Amino acid sequence: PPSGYGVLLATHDDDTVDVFTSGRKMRLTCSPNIDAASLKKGQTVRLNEALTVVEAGTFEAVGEISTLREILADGHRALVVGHADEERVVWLADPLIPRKLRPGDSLLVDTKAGYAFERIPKAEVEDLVLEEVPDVSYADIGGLSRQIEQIRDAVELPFLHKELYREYSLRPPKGVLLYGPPGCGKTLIAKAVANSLAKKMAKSYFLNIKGPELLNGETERHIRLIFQRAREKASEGTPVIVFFDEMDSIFVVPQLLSEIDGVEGLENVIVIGASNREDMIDPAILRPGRLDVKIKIERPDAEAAQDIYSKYLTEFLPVHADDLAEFDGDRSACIKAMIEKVVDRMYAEIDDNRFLEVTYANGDKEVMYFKDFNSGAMIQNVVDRAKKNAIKSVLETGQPGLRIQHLLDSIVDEFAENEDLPNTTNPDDWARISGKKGERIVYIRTLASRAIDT
Amino acid sequence: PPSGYGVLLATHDDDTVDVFTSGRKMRLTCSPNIDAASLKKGQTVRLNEALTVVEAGTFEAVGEISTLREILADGHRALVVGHADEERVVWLADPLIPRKLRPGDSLLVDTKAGYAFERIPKAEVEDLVLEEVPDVSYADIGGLSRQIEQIRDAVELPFLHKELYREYSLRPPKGVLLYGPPGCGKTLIAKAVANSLAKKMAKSYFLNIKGPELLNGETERHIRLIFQRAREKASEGTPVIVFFDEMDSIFVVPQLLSEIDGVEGLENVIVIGASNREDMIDPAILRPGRLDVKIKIERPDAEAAQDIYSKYLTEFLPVHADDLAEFDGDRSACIKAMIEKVVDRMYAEIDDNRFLEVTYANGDKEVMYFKDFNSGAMIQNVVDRAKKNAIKSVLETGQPGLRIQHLLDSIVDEFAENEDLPNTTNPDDWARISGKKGERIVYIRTLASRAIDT
Amino acid sequence: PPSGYGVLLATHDDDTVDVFTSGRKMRLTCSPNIDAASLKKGQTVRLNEALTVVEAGTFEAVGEISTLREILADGHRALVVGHADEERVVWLADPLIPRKLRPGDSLLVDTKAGYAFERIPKAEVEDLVLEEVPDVSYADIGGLSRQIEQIRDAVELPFLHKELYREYSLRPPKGVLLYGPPGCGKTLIAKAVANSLAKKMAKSYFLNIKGPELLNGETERHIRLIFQRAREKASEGTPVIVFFDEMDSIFVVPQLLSEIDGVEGLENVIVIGASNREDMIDPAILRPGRLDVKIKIERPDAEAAQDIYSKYLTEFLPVHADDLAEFDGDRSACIKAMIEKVVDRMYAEIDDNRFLEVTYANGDKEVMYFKDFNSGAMIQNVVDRAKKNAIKSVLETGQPGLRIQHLLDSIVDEFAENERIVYIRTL
Amino acid sequence: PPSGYGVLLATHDDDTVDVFTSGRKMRLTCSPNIDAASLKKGQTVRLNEALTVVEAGTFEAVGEISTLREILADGHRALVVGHADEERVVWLADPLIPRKLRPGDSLLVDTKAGYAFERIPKAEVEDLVLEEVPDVSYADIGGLSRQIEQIRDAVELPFLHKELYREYSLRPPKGVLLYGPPGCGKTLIAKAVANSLAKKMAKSYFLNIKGPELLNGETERHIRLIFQRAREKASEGTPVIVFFDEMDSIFVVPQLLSEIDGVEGLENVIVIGASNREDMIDPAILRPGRLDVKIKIERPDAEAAQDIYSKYLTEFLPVHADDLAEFDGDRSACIKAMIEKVVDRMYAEIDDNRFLEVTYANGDKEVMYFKDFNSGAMIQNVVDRAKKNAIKSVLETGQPGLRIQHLLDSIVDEFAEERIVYIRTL
Amino acid sequence: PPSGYGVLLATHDDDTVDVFTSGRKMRLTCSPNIDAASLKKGQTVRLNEALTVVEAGTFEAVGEISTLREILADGHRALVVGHADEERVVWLADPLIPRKLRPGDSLLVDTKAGYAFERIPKA
Amino acid sequence: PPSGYGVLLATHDDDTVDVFTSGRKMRLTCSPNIDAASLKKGQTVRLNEALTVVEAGTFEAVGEISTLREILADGHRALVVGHADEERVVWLADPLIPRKLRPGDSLLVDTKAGYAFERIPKA
Ligand SMILES: Nc1ncnc2c1ncn2[C@@H]1O[C@H](COP(=O)(O)OP(=O)(O)O)[C@@H](O)[C@H]1O
Ligand SMILES: [Mg+2]
Ligand SMILES: [Mg+2]
Ligand SMILES: [Mg+2]
Repeated sequence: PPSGYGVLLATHDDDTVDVFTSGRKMRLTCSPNIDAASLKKGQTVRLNEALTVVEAGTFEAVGEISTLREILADGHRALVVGHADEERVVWLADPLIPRKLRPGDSLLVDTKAGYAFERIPKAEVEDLVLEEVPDVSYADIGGLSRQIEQIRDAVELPFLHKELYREYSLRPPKGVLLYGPPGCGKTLIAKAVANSLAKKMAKSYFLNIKGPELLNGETERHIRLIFQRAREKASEGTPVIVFFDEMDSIFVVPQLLSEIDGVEGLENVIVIGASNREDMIDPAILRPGRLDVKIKIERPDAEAAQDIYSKYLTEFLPVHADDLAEFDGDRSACIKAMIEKVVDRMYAEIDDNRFLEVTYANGDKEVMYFKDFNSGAMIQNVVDRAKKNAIKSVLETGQPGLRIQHLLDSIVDEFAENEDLPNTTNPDDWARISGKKGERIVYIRTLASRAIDT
Repeated sequence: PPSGYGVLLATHDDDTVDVFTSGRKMRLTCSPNIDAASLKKGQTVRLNEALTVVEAGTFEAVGEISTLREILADGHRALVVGHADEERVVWLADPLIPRKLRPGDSLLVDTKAGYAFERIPKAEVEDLVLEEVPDVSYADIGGLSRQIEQIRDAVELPFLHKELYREYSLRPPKGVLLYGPPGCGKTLIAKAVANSLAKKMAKSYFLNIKGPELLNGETERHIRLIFQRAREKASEGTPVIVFFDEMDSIFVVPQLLSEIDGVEGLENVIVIGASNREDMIDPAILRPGRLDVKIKIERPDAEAAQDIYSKYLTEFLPVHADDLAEFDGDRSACIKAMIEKVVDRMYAEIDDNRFLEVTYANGDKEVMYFKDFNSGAMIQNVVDRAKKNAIKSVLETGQPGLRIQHLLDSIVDEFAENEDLPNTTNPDDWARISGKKGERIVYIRTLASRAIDT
Repeated sequence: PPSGYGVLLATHDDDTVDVFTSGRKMRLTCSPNIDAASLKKGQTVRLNEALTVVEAGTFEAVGEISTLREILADGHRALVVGHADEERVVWLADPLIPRKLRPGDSLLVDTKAGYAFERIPKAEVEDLVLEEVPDVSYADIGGLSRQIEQIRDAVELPFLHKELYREYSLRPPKGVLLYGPPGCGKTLIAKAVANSLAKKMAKSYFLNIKGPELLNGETERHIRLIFQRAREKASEGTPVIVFFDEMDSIFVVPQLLSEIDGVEGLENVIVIGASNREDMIDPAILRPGRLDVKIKIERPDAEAAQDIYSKYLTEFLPVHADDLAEFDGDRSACIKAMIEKVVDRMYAEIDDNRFLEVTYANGDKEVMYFKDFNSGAMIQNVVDRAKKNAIKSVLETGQPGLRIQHLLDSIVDEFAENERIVYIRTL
Repeated sequence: PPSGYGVLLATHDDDTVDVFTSGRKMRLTCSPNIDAASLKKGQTVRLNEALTVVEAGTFEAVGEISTLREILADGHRALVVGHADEERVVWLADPLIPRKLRPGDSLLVDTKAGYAFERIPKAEVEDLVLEEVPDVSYADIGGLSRQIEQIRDAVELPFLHKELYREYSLRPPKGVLLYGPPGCGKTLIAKAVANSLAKKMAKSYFLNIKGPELLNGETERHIRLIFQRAREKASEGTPVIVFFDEMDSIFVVPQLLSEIDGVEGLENVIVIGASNREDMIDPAILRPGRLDVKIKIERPDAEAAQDIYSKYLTEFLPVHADDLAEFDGDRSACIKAMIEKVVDRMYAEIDDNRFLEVTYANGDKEVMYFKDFNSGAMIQNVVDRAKKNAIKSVLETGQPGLRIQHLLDSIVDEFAEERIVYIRTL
Repeated sequence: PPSGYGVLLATHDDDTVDVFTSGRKMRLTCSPNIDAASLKKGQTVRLNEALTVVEAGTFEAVGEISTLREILADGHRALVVGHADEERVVWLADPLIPRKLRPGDSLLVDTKAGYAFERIPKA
Repeated sequence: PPSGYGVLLATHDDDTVDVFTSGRKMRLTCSPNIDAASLKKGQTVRLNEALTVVEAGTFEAVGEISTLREILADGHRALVVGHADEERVVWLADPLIPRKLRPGDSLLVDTKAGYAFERIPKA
């Protein structure tokens, strides 16, 4: 009735079994009751006090853990390492020779028995593969009609009209790379095309990635995971977009290059780029075939000014009754007039708006203005400061609403705030302003005035 | 009788029990007096010299203890990390399978048997970095009304008018960052505004953190516990304020952005920074949604120096009757004239007050007075030193009161000991001086004379 | 009967041998059935209840594994280092004493037995060199009539007619240099010739090397891997073709020169290199055996433009319903006539088509036109932008069929995206 | 008759107890003569080949030591932590359940049977905290008047005039740090200021400490004990001085910072630091609030060196008969003349006075003299060696006194005993 | 007559002795020749298959080396530390309980029986 | 024929040899043919079921290599440091007790038997 246990290590044609038990690898004459085939390399076996097996059973469920490094060329042996970087070679259990082995996983081993019994799974859930539901639509974007229609043609049409591309044998673009001065709104349309796709379903899926998010193991882990998740979410027949913001994190590139060249195995996914620096990106990405379509986003002009302001300056916000009486209580007409006035003033070439003095290679001097270095984020800050001044005035004085003078003060103030604040210069802006004359620059200063690093 | 002791692993239909005993596994037969199902999995049991179970008792209460990492799929196995990162998989205990299992706990185990027995409770002391009564008030800072109003706009206004922002659809900024040369008042403005808003409850918190102690239970876990405490205290509905003094500890920056974006949903939490250096801060922090307003604290000018002197030389200190007779019983005007005299000598552009000579790369030179290298801490260090000189004058003469000559000597002294101290300097000083002159600096000379590195 | 196992130490002439078992070393006799000399030093053996060796077996295949630090001068012992900085002197197995012993190997060791068993080597398996199949032959190559047959003579002919070259005793040009403006089919002709050789074994090793791939130790080990792989690939005698891309980044030079000189002596190796910037090409790479044929690829003329446009404008694409009546259902005639019209539009020397004005030292403002600055990539941009405009048109009107006016508008839209010369200014 | 040994585990009502023996746990019935109540959980017991408890015994006095981490709610188990952080849960011996068990204590435990056996007192002589009455006055210190006045202002003026500082709202400093070249009277200035403040009481303490003593039981315990003793000795209101000579050895630092920040509330405490390397000190210590006042003591100049030589040579100097005639035998002026001539000689820019050479990184070579490498300790050494060599000479000749060349010989031997690219001594 | 070895731990006046051998400490009878005073505390002793101490010799001279931490108040047991930071309380040899014992010394120890032998000199 | 192995530590005038075997230390009688004076110390020797020394074998050639720290003045004791900073005193070898050894050399020792065997040359 009492009985010990052992683990099989080898078998012979003579129906004799090698068993590890009592810390010793003995050879045993198996009982004729059981067969010679159901015995498994790594199978626990009962033993009698006469030291003879009477049963072949299950596999060990508890023991030392290790990480698999290599499967030996023979195929029956695995080279693994332990807790304190102790490394050993073991054999494999029959279940190991319910998923197949992937070198780099974890195994359950008994070092004294020298046998691995089970691939033990360790899983960590990553939030990067989690999709994102975009929030802002094209009604929140202004002064980008040409570029928004370009992105419409280059992104939403292939998903909506795959069959038209098929019958015309036109390969849809695979990589779109936006570029523009910082604060123009690249991210806005980049994450609003996903809303456009979601609304254009007569199930869109977006997955955002940030450079600082993937600038920290190392970063190359998540690229394969996100690409595979996109491949899975695309093979089901649904549109999907992977978005890479701030390509400046890239120049590692070659793995991404290989993956994007393999992306041609898929036909309903586009990687969308975005950057403030065209130069700093690795040009191999920009080579046609991987990232083909380029779209420039421009600093808003005078026309785009009132258009983008109207987006922030809705009729919802309170306005002082004097302004309403100025146009007989017509909110639309009065707000249109005031936004026209403020965009004219901010785009006017008054002495306050004087920003930059250029020192060309031939010494040509021009007094530039903030109206030439404007951006969307500047408009956001301006309207925010206008609202803050208006609410302070309402609190202190009592009358509610908004007035033009608030914006007039905010616009003249905010230039000083952003003067010391960074992103006030860009090499592309210098190149664009110098293209008219064709002369380099070595001296830059503002016009309150501060120097610039050139 | 001489009886052994083992631990049960699992039962069997044949009324046979697997038991770990003598350091190895065996299979035995229980007594007919006991029921096999009555045995509990992973329970101690006694034996007889005939190797037969007679009865079983409670679970072993001592032995090894490991750290719970995860619970396996079927629930009868757990994966636990050892003392020296010695990971092993073990079975569970029947009482362990109300007070359920939670990953991250500890388990009483025996390595050889591989059977957990208990989950001991452990306690951790709270970090005690909590609210402090804000001692400094607005009336204790001089010559910063611009920054006073800026911080009040950014922090004080929102909670007083929570619904007013929703009236104008203004998203309140959360990250308010301070900076400026050392010894200017940044550490005090945060406490002052906390005191103001607390007094504005006619029921508010504050969480000071300094740079050193977060270089010293793990730093990431420390920040995590600070942030969860802040969020759960803000959940009460009252406004709360967080304050990372000396963000030069932050550049493991990554996690911090994650918690800031998490608390972005919260409506009553603020992140407030402080630093003498803007460069060493991680630029990823300086983006909208994260730290928004880059309020700059500047070395006080002549008027602000007069104010901050007036914040110390109050009319409630012993004033010498000699100068008092010059003003006929009015201590206020006497100490006022004291203040103008001392500030005039302090900011005087005389040869004594020459501090630095700035030699630029072009070769030009610029003599610098202490007025441009002043600070807010030096005013403390000179007023208190003058008071100490008054004490020693009283000791050596017996005449009480304070005289102008004390501060007159104190100014030249404070310049004397700090002649070897570049603590008044900051990279922004060189940058702004080069911008003002238009030439990059190459050499530094003070007027003893020293050449601090360029 | 039940029995254990032991590990041999060293034999003795008295029908006995030292053997380690049960955690200690004994001296045991062996059965007369076996010969002690036949037993290998370190061969695992079986025992008995009487504690006597019965027969041999196989060497233990599992245990600890250690980095062989060095081999002792005795020729049968060696010092190895364990995982925990432990250093042990151990014996050596008979198979270990023909892949010789070198420092840094990984050896199988049992600490109790103190015996090395087997040198498990690391498997440095990499795919920095791979075989890739061609995509399209010259059948889709447009406007390169005279640029393909000489390539066929250069590389395709020598393998098929080796006897003629043996009679001539003439070495085929192992390298042909390709250069010109970007987007002129430099890779396309290489792919075409690779496909043609892949259709002429009625068995083709093609290797592609990229400049970024070279930029991936330093470049020496990489390029050595590619060149040696080419060596064993050409060893079999199967025709081998190698390609190199945009060598402007290259020319280190001497190591590449030595490698290509070494591979020059090989018989059936052919390598073709192409690069855009001919001017910055080092003449040293042009030495005999290397690339000696320099073929200039230039911007297409009217007929080459016709051919290349017809290559992408196959009759399998829809044609405007209204314009079908003009050609009476002849879709091919409509397509070719419209291609003629569009090619004339690009090649029209009108104010619209002006590209660049350059003032030389002689005061001439030579007006450049897109007909002088056309390329295959530019043509592809033309055709696919026109096709996208046609898709938008049919979407907004519901009438299928590619219309010429869409191509005409594409022509104007597409051109806003891309004596010694002294002044340059685009028009 | 031979008998083994085991460890008791628990007790049972049926004349049976569990025993750990030979590495395994068993259940055994004790001999009837012994009583179960007598046996204590964890008491070593005597076994036999019959496997029966025959009589009780002592408790184990060997094994491993593990630091207690927590005491469980069961009142019989304490989660202990091993040598290399191998925590275990063990029973507690009855003598451990008078003195009480506390977190952080050291216990004697056996990993084999998991039973704690006793606590271990980890103590020391604790004589480092023994305050020393100062024995050096300001008169023994010379050439440091600039430092004398300011250290006087820093230290005793707040103590003697706490109220006077009070009506001026001036918060007195807490930390005073001293720094300079080695052997510059730092310990002397500390002892002297202690003596001065001791005289100005009409029960102070000078807890003089040395650095390398702290590296030796654990440093944290010493730095805590000294400061609790300072707190209890300052609770009376008498002035207390806490002095850490050679502070450079430290940089634990965070414990010291937290402790001084906590204890600054007490108004009659002053900390004094001395070191040879300002840079090697952790910056947080020098932050205002902790170390308010900083003082530099530099190498003496010619006047200060003359003062020091006057300190070591009073009017009681035995002089040679040769020197008696020239100065009319007036020692009060003869010693002054000798000091003047020696300070003129040693400070002279002789090639024999070269000590170090400096090669600036901009191609400039400059040589340093003896004067920039003169310290009070070096003056002490040269004066003492001149005196002993004068004694040797007058014993080997017969005519007693002191001669000028003796110290000139003493000068050379003791002295013999932009960026910079290369340095050399000469 | 084969014979093993053991190490003394404590003595008893009942003609019996406490000796650690074969990885276990046990009480054994004593041969008539030896005496409690004759046997030396913490000394190697010859054993027998009959499990009885017969001959006590000189102290064994090789083993581990542990740097002494401190000497506990009782004076019979001292705290020493090991190479891997382990610390153990061990009994002292009679020569260690003349050249005095001070903290900071290296002692020859046999941690199996927790007995220190002598203060090894260092160069 | 089935015979064991042991290592010879010390000799006795009583014509009995100290030997370590089976994870312990015992002293045993030798075969009458061999003589203790002829029996040089240190050589591993063959045993029997009767636990009697039968023949004097050769030296050890496989063990643990460790850098010597110091040779003690008495000459038969050597302090040596192992892999994990462990420091222990061991005996010496017949060749070691004529080639010249230096501190810091690599000596082949076996920890339990505490006997050094030979200095392995370095590269
Ligand atoms: N004869 C041709 N027929 C079709 N397409 C061509 C032809 N010549 C050039 N092209 C186009 O120009 C591009 C040439 O690419 P490649 O051969 O790699 O040279 P490059 O690197 O200079 O662009 C291809 O994308 C192809 O579409
Ligand atoms: Mg953006
Ligand atoms: Mg501050
Ligand atoms: Mg090409």
